[PDB]
Amino acid sequence: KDMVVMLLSLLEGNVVNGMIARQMVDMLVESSSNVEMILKFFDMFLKLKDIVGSEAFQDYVTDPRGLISKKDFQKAMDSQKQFTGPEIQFLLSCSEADENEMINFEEFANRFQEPARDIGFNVAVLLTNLSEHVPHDPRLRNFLELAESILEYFRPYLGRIEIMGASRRIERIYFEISETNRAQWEMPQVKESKRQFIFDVVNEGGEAEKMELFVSFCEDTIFEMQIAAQISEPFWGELEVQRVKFLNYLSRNFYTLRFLALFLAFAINFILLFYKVSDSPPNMVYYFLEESTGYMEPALWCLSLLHTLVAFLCIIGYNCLKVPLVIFKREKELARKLEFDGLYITEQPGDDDVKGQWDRLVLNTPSFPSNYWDKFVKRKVLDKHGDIFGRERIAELLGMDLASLEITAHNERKPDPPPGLLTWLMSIDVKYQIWKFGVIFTDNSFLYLGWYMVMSLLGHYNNFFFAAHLLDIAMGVKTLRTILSSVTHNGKQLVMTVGLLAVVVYLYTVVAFNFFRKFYNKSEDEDEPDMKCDDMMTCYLFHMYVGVRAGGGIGDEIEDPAGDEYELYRVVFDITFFFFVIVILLAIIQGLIIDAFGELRDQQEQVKEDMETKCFICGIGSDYFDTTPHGFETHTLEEHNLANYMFFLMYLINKDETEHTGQESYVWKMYQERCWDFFPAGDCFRKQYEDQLS
Amino acid sequence: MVMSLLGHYNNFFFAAHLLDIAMGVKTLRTILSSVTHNGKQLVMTVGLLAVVVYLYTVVAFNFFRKFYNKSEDEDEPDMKCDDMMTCYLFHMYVGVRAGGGIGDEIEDPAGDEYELYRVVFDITFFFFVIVILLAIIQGLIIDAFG
Amino acid sequence: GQWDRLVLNTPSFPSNYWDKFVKRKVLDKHGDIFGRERIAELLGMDLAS
Amino acid sequence: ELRDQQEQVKEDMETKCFICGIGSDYFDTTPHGFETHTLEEHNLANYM
Ligand SMILES: Nc1ncnc2c1ncn2[C@@H]1O[C@H](COP(=O)(O)OP(=O)(O)OP(=O)(O)O)[C@@H](O)[C@H]1O
Ligand SMILES: Nc1ncnc2c1ncn2[C@@H]1O[C@H](COP(=O)(O)OP(=O)(O)OP(=O)(O)O)[C@@H](O)[C@H]1O
Ligand SMILES: O=C(O)c1cnc2[nH]c(=O)[nH]c(=O)c2c1
Ligand SMILES: [Ca+2]
Ligand SMILES: [Zn+2]
Ligand SMILES: [Zn+2]
Repeated sequence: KDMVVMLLSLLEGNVVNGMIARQMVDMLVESSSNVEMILKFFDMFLKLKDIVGSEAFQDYVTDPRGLISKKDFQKAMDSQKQFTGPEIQFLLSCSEADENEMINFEEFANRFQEPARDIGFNVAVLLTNLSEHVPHDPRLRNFLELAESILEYFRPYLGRIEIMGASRRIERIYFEISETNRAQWEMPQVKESKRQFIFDVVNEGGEAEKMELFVSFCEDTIFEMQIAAQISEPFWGELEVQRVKFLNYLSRNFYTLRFLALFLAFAINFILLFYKVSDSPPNMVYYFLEESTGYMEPALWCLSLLHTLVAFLCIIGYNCLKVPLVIFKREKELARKLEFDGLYITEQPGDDDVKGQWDRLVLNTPSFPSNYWDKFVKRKVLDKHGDIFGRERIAELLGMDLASLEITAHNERKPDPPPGLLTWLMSIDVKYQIWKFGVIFTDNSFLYLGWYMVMSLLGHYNNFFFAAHLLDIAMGVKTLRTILSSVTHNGKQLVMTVGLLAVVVYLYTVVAFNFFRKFYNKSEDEDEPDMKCDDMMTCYLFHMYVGVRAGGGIGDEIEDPAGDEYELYRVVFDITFFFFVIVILLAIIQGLIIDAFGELRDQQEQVKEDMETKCFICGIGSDYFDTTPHGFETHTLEEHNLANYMFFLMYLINKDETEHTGQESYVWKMYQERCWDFFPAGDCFRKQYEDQLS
Repeated sequence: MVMSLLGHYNNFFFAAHLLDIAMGVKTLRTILSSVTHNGKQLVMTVGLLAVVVYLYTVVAFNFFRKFYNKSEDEDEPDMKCDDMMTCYLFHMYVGVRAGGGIGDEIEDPAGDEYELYRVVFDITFFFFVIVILLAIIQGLIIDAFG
Repeated sequence: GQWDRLVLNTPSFPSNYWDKFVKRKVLDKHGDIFGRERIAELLGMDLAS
Repeated sequence: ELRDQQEQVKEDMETKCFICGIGSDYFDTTPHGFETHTLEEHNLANYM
């Protein structure tokens, strides 16, 4: 593996048909027999593992212990036909035959897979790199054919990305992808967050800003993966372990709890449909359920209790699941503003931003960099902006003692923590806790869950308050959420046009009050008349209430003006009212809402179309790649996969800096400098090397 | 064929065969396919309309019961919101169909202590249900066709 | 796919479609790594026929 | 149509330089290329 790493290092910064790569191919050709022997070793052992996994082999073996005779083992593989006779003999030699000549295929298979994984992966990487950099050579293709099974086995782990290389030339980078990393990426909530992020950037992000947003999303996804790993599960102490198990179970089942709460609200409301009111008990009216069985009243009581309990459990699960992500994002953005921009040092917003003002409390606190990974951001901020405000000013701003960092740098001291409730009591930092509670209470999802719980308690007070929980299914479904968001998408225009409608109706009311008072009587009886325009407020309310709702306008409601001296002015008044208010303004308000709905749906479709048409990383359209069949599909799947970019970032984080290669170190330095020039921008490996490839 | 045999049983069952000309013509086939082109959205928005009408029914049942009498005769009254199921059916049946909303059907609240809340209730019903949600369902069908 | 399982055993499966030798081609393709007899019983062929 | 005219005017300003008429895409090859071109190289405020 070390030798192959040296060869790969020789291949760093190599162009297509490079002289280094050609010498490597010639050297492989000179040692072709030994290379084939190595590849045969790897492929035979991989095939042996798949065969001990194979049903035909399991049928061949008849021992209850699973031990197979050398003769039976031989006939089993020759039944599989993947191995030739000398290969079978060599496998028999490799297997440690006991005195009965019995063979344990499980240990015979897993004995060599673990040691050979690293070297096999490196060999696959080297062969892939050589094949892509020297595409025309037939000897390389032969070597690839022999290593076909190894390449197939390591394909899901082999990650490739292209970076904007150091030499101002596009380079392709090969790296390992962990099985755990891929498994966490395949998680449905991670996929949902990825979809949300993609929609947000493609809708309202510029290309230059989009790399920074993408890197921030990668960091948030890494933290979310850590949260998921922690919450996943394979006398103060026993109480504590039970409590953490309970919290983890709540966090894992948070969406299930939400759905159960929705179902409980539906059942409660269905029960409520049977409610009826009668003056007689089951001059004050009595509310009681009307059912023959009589089970429904206790059923409703238990259902309400269980619904409130489930709402409380949902709040706890949300605190254990999403609040860490919220705090992580806020701490990360605060740290970056503190260090790269010197926000509270240089900028010093004088109540410019409410979030910025709130963030002032946490800077002094010792526990500020807790949730976010960098615990040295305070020290970095000090080293950056100390000189031109002074060490002591930055120290008092960030709540550091200056001698503490020096003594920690000089040596490490470990204090023992007492396992006491009080010892945990002054362990708390009230300023950080207050800032965290403010951040949580400013969160829309937490506020929604709190309103849900409050409405559940109010439902315990009066059962009909449980009807408000039926609104949750609206925000649960994307179409209904878009419907709700449509009314606020054009909210300013809606408010202004409603105001204009009110103004025009007020003018019509003024005209009616001055002249057309007689027609506004709404009482048929001569003895008792009721007048709408005898009072200006009454007539204004009458107009806004009945005229706007009426299809023909106010003239439908008020009395016919036939045979009156004001008849022509009155018909003009009615017709103009019906034209301006019923037709134009109501149509405009309806149009605002409906066009908001349609515009949001078109935004969804446009985001999907843009993803299908352009590569998200390099920005080149699908048409250029599509000249080669499935060209865009391959480009997005292997060459420029954003999942591969995230995997590369995680791999860089886990890997040791001393172990970083040249390209890895270069990308790591750009990443810590927050410079995104390494991302390919309008350029591709196949675009840069198109002539040499062709 | 089954409908033809049922038409032999009763002649009016032959009326169902008139639907065949619809699927025969491309324009009518597109009209039929439009209602299913956005079927999931249609079902969800109809459910949301039912939910909002149910909330309005709950409010009316709790407070505005008196206005819901639909009998002019003093001796024999009939009540829609005396029972929650009855008032829900009354809403979904008459309020949605009415152009002005439920307030057109129910009795005028003039000179009542609940008059302002009731006019707010009627106006919001007419805005949310008659205008927005019905317009959205119509839009789903028509935009599917187009 | 579940419904199509019944027709594989039947002798008349390739009737309507033109290739009457698709069973034999499937056997020659995937016999070795399941065995001749397994593909034969799957497609309802006698091997000697 | 009037509202679409407003949006189209805004979009045209975002897409093309007001002085030279070259689209944003040519400048955008260099990062923030159009922003720099409109801010220093071809600022109509600078022309005034
Ligand atoms: N750089 C990129 N990396 C990955 N995917 C990209 C990139 N640029 C564009 N895409 C598009 O992103 C899409 C995401 O694929 P995915 O399968 O996860 O999506 P989906 O919403 O499940 O639908 P579908 O399977 O129809 O694409 C791909 O279809 C691809 O065309
Ligand atoms: N030659 C040009 N000179 C200046 N601005 C130009 C030119 N060509 C196009 N523009 C565009 O004019 C816009 C005017 O910028 P300004 O900040 O004044 O506008 P705004 O209406 O406040 O909105 P915004 O800040 O979102 O651009 C710029 O965003 C720029 O893209
Ligand atoms: O929390 C972690 O595992 C973690 C540790 N260190 C990190 N370093 C870095 O530069 N970026 C990260 O995203 C990161 C994450
Ligand atoms: Ca090194
Ligand atoms: Zn690309
Ligand atoms: Zn210009």
